[PDB]
Amino acid sequence: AALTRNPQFQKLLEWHRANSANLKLRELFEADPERFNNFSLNLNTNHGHILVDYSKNLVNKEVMQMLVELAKSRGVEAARDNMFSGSKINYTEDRAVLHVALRNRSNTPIKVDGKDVMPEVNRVLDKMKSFCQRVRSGDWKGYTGKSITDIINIGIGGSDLGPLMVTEALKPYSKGGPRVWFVSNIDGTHIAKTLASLSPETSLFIIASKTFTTQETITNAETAKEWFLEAAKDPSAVAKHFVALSTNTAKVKEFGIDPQNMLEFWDWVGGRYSLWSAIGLSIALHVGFDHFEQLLSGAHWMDQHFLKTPLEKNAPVLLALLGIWYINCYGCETHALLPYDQYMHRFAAYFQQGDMESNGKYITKSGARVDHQTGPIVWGEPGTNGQHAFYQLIHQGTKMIPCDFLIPVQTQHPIRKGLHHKILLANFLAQTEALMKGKLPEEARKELQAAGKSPEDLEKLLPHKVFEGNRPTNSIVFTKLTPFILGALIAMYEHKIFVQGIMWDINSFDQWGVELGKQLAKKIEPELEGSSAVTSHDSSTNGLISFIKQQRDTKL
Amino acid sequence: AALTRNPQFQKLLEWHRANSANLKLRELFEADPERFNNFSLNLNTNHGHILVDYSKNLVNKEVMQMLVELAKSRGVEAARDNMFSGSKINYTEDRAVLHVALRNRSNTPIKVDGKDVMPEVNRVLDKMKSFCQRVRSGDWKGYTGKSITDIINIGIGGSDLGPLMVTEALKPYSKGGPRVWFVSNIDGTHIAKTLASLSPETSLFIIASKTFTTQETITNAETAKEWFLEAAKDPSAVAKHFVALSTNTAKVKEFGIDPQNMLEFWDWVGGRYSLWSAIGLSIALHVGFDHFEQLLSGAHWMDQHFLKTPLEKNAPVLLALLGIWYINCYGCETHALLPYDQYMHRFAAYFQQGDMESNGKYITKSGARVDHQTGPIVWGEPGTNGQHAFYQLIHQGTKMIPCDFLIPVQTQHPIRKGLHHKILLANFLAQTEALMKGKLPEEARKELQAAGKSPEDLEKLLPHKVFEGNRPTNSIVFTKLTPFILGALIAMYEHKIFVQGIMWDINSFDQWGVELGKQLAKKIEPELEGSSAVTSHDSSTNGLISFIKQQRDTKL
Ligand SMILES: O=C[C@H](O)[C@H](O)COP(=O)(O)O
Ligand SMILES: O=C[C@H](O)[C@H](O)COP(=O)(O)O
Repeated sequence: AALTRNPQFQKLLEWHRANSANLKLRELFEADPERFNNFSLNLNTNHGHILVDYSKNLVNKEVMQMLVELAKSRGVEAARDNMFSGSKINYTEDRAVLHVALRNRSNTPIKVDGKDVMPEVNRVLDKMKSFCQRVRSGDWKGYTGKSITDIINIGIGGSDLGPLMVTEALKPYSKGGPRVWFVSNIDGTHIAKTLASLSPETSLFIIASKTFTTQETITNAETAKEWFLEAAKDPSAVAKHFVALSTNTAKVKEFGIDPQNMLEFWDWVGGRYSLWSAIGLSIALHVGFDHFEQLLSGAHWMDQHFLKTPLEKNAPVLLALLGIWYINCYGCETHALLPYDQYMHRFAAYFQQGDMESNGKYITKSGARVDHQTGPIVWGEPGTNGQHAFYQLIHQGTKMIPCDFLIPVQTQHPIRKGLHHKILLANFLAQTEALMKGKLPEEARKELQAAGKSPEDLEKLLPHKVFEGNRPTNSIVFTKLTPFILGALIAMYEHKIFVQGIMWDINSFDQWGVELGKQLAKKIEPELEGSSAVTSHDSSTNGLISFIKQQRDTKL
Repeated sequence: AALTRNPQFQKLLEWHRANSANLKLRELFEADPERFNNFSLNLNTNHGHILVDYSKNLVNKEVMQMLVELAKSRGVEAARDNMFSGSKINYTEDRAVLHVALRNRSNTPIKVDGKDVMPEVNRVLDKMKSFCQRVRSGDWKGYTGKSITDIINIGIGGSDLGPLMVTEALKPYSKGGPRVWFVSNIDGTHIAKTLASLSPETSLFIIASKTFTTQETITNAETAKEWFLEAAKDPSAVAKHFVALSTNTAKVKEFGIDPQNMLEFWDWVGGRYSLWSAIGLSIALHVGFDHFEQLLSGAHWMDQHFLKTPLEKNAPVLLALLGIWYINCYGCETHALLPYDQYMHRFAAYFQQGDMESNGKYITKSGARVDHQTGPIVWGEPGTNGQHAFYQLIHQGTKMIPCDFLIPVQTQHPIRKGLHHKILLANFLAQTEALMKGKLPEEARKELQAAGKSPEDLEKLLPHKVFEGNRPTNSIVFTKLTPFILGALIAMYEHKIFVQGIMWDINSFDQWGVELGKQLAKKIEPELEGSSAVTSHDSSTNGLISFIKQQRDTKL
């Protein structure tokens, strides 16, 4: 594998092995009054600042230098440039990787197969803008001549989680706009309980599918269409209530949606990077196209920062490099995303997909099997709730867990003269301080003495009260969570994932395990029909099928 | 540490060293046609069956024997009995651990300090039942004399996650119940967006807090009261709209709530084991007291299973042991919970707390630091969505991830003559089969041949399309997700967590690891007030505060 053969990597690993045990966050801060100043990036976007404070990490000057050298040696800059210029860097599928084109506000040419993609990107955006105005204004009427009150996105994975996470995060920008619903699971519960709350007269369905063949999405869409036509009784009416977002015109038409009711995107838009495209229509409908444009613009700002900034002060590069340090040198399996923001409640889940589906890989560009770790398990929940759920383990367990803490300085709801947000901010700050500093036995001993504990009780309790600390974090703080800033933040992590992928020499942009998934259920579906015993498979699969057949009729 | 000095553990470790490299799931099944039969438990509860299929695990007869022996030689049977008898096994806080008393439907006496706890458990349940009758009938009137339409639980962590997860899971059972809302984050967004949708005349607030001092909860509660008083004006009208669930009568009265409107619980009820107590009030209000009793009865059934069953066929014990095997022998940091059920969408998050806050520990009963792993990072999202996202990494990444796949045989919504559920089931079955089997080069090559790939294109793409498999799973299948069955499932994992805690020699029932964060936040809170620079901390904390002070009055 390319990474482990790399001399800069070997140097880094050897340094870690010899020196890492001597790195203590508490001592790093004591020894260097300028630590924050030298290990943070204050980015001015001209529409808010984003401070990336990486000073609470197990790094020093030489470590960062070695990490930056590794990024150079692994050709991060050239690979980045190739992505941006429309090179077919998704080599297993022979595709360009051009989510950056979707938000290319500068409109500079980006060519695929000799042709600039910008005119088609902008044409679709213009179409989205027109449609949103017609729907949000109440001009667009349902089959009984009523304005639309509910938008329902039907899609899964990349055709679901982006629009869901972003509409949740930008909820305060949705005043006046129609309600938005997300149906994704094949589990009939999802569509059933959604439809139960809706009228066919005032619901507009958005069928979101790159391929337009995904089993969950097409089945859900057919169920919705059946429900709709049971009420409307007019195939002509489907045009008023169904829109497709896809690359597959033939399958859209096959389903029963006319191409004029289709907004297209392209093969170089990966699902987990698709919210910027036509797939973002439910966002634009919910918050307005203006705010959707601001979202695109923030991503564009961050794209430019990524493209033009020297590696040593490049925000997504530094986040990627810190990740490499913890993954390939320390061996940390996971990375936690902990936004101190209720609107961001699905942010961690979004990048759980974006990161893991991208970098959960084991074959390189050369076809080699990796002999090192690739992508981490990404997880998290919003603060402060996590403090009362799993922070016990972060503080006092046996796992090293790099954490990104994120918060906006300004809240969307400054209730009680800002009291709630002051408390929220205090916790955000305290938790990373606590993770860094810990509490020494002698410090814990003094507290227990002042608590009036007898010598016997104190000695039994003491070790349980000790916090070993030295637990590293990033703190990412931004002026306010506006559409623009959110766009910038999502793009930042997209580029983090890119840099890690290039360094590991893997393809961040295919998903053969997801493709495998879509082939699997067809072989079992037919066996579930009828009362016949299944002996076809391994005994577990067989035994589970037998249990299912036995139990499906019993009346509880 | 007790575990590492245990000779049965050393034997297990050495077996793993010698034999685990050649342990292959495919081969285990091919060699043993009785595998499913001898590595699964079909539990008949008399109210549905629960099948715990652990056959797709990297274990054989000898491994399971060694694991059972380890449980025995670590004192699991005696420790369990001590829990059930009211022994003060929460040794750092000197408390009993008696969530099993809460759901003790048999009413067998359980003594703490010589007194049976059951009379008081039952008195509170009777009062809970009375509250439910009054609210659900419409007999409970708000300050203008109108029936309650909305219930709002205010609480965090143990006082939030349980009621939230269970009301979500049992949503079909909520016909005729009030709408239920959960406010938990201190983030003002949470209460603000909730209160915007409510009328003070028809809203009942439930302040859920064991201590009745938690900052987030008491602050949210006071904000709710302030909002109410703006409308109702009369401080005596508060008494019709506020109910408390707590152990602290004194603090409840101080807040202004009459004991008439209080439901009590006890110190031996851990927050993360509290949904079975008064804390479950919002569940019982939403789905009715009879369904809440069924939930308790299901847990009770599982309690009896755990108490009476020989270890080698004891469901929570076997789940615990498989976890010990993967954590302490294979070194797997994480454990994924993957319910193929939309109603169970908060199940993984619930046990993220239940597991991680219990077993994220590093000090043993002796006071020694563990020199082995304890609790795993728990995570997951419902199927089938995960198949389109992080399953990419489960299938093709560099991490070993034990997964529990869960599904009901019967769906709550058998739409399209069961079509959706058939597809869901087929995916559930096919994914664990594929995780075990993978896809061989000879299988992948035929697909590339059929696609018309050139010998050279085929050769380059081939390794990307091969799946190594050998990824172990549990399949947990149950007749239907009824209140009873849900109760049994939750209790099962509660007892799994208990067993692992005993084996690690840790206290599953305290949570000292949250203290430091709370201490440091109280110091920072007042520092945020005013324009003056803060220098009392490390430079990162100081610098973040400076950025917050600079950015909070920036107008975007
Ligand atoms: O990579 C995940 C995909 O986004 C998901 O399978 C949906 O695919 P689709 O957009 O083609 O329906
Ligand atoms: O373990 C977490 C606790 O349940 C949480 O902090 C809430 O505590 P409380 O019920 O005392 O408010």
